[PDB]
Amino acid sequence: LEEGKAGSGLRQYYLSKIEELQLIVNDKSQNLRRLQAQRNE
Amino acid sequence: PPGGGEQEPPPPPAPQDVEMKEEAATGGGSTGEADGKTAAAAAEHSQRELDTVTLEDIKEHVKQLEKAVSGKEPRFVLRALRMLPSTSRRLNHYVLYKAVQGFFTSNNATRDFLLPFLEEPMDTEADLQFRPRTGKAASTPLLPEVEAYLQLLVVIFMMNSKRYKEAQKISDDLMQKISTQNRRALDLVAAKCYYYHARVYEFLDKLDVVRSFLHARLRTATLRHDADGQATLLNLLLRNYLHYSLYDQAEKLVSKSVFPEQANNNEWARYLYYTGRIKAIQLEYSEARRTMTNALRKAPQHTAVGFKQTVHKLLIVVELLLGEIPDRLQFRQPSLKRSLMPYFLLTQAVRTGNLAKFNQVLDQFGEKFQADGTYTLIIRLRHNVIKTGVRMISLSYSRISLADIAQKLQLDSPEDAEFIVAKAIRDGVIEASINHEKGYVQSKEMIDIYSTREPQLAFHQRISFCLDIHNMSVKAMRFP
Amino acid sequence: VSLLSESYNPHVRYGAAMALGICCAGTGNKEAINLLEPMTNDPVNYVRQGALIASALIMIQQTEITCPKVNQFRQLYSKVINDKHDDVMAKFGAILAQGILDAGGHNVTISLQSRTGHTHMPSVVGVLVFTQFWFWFPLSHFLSLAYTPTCVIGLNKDL
Amino acid sequence: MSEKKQPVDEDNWDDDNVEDDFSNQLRAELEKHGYKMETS
Repeated sequence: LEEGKAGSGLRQYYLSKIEELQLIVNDKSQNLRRLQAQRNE
Repeated sequence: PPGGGEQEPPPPPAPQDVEMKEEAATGGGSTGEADGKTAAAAAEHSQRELDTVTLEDIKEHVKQLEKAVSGKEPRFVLRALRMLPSTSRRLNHYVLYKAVQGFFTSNNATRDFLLPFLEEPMDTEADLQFRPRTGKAASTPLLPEVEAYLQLLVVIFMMNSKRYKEAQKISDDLMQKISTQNRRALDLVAAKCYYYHARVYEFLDKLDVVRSFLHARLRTATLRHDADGQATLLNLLLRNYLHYSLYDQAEKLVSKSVFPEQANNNEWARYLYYTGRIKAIQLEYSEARRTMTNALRKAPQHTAVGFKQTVHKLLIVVELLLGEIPDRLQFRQPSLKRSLMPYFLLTQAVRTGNLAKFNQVLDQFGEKFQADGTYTLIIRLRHNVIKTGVRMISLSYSRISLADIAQKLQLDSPEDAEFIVAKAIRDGVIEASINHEKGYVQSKEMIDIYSTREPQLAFHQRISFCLDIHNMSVKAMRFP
Repeated sequence: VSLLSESYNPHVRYGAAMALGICCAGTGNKEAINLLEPMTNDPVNYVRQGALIASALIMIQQTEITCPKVNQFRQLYSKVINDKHDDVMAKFGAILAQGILDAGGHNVTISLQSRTGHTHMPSVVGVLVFTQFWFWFPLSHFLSLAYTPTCVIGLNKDL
Repeated sequence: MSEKKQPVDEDNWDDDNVEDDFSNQLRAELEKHGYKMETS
């Protein structure tokens, strides 16, 4: 399609790059939620 | 004949045990790791893959020859076959060949027989899911095969292996592209393979066009998908570009980025070595001394072997040009000592204030410096030897005569006695005030400013580094 | 809200059970039920009550074959109300929850989202006033507007 | 590791710096220290 099947590769790359960035931010949120579990303990 | 005849059977089954289950458990484990998790990557069997490649690269590689286990090259590249439920029967066929080799003699087919063999993953039609498993099953015989170095007619099969790998690379670029995860396991392989590209090309011809291909790959990683790949591609670039003039110096500034995150561990530090020599060509040592020192402290634990010693060979060069150098035998290694003996006499005569002592070492030991290409320092180091001598004589004498100082440093004439000091004052080497009548040179010792400025500048590095230790400890502490 | 349900004060734990109660009532989500299991075990009195009503909204029109905790909860509702040692406060919402599951003779449920895409205001208004039933006891009757009929009507035309 | 680049190719040290200074300068020295006496 060239619009398209390969232009949606960049388009959906935004999904994978947002999920990779968000996997870093979610690792930073997980390791920080251990804080709240501990401080609530 | 009876003794050797009975010693032939035992060896071949030792690999046929381990090497059979090695990439079956590692490749077959990464097969289920590639279907899901796939986080990150990880794919911890990729790190295990580094360990396995390095495992065969000591013992037993692939072959040889040996007329026994040379049939493993067609074995693992056959029978995908084809879809996963059909692969069970093929996994059993791999074991049927064990009874074939146990009953009759083992068949050896290599060299010209490898052309249809490498095309059998394309003949099976197909794997069809994992390009990296086919790239690993095709490369794993090919990668230690370079250790043959026969150079006749099987190097064009290495070119055919780069062509078959480029077919697998077209399949690497076209397929997936959305949460690829095959690329991140393949970037380790595109790394190693491209280093084997340059390895094979060093024995025949440097690669001008393969750098066009390499730079296509390089720039095409950003921004679409780059994980660990481009950090290696930049080092591929730098590796032969440092050996081949020119301009490659300022090429790094337009490439960076950085490129973060630094990977893989020590693999980034060696990059700092390459650019350390580069940035040394600009004569800036303060930027060069840190990049050199970081290379050594960032690289554990060896062995092997001599490149970790060579990076230290060039480590102390920039410090020798600085004028402040520690004694280098604290890093002395029994395998390294024997290699830098001439070099060690060099630094020995460099720290001294005798100029003739320094000019003798270049004459006798220059033949070794030709091979290292290290003559770039030998022209600019003289400035540092004269500056060292004048520094000594400055602090060690209250009042010195300019005519009488020339005999000790073999300065040879009265006129340059004024010149060394002129630029010494211009660069802030000595605070002494000089009177030209006869003339004479007097010097004075000033202090008390001293610990005002110098320790606070160090503290700025000390404390920032200590809080960085605190941040790096908190980061790894919060994971549980 | 999983982490807010673990808060040190039972007031935020109560609001946190209520969030999962009212939002997930139109769904059969099991994760919400899983987070509402330990809530009735808290030694605080009223937070257990909150878990009763919330768990009553997740099980509307859903029988045991939907989630395995239906009977598990239904024995708990009667158990807490027939024990004299328990607080009268906690056993109020027990029989009240039995009323939620049985509302309309099991024939009706609450729906804040019609299939058309628009929210039903008598439902929402009724339940939101029903949030605090202590402060005014007649405010518990506004929940009757939240009950919506679920039926298949095959009326062809006219009468 | 052995991956990547490397397959391609008190203590006594602090005082051993000064000893290196003694190696290339004034020998040790006994004989010269005893020879300088009768010169003048």
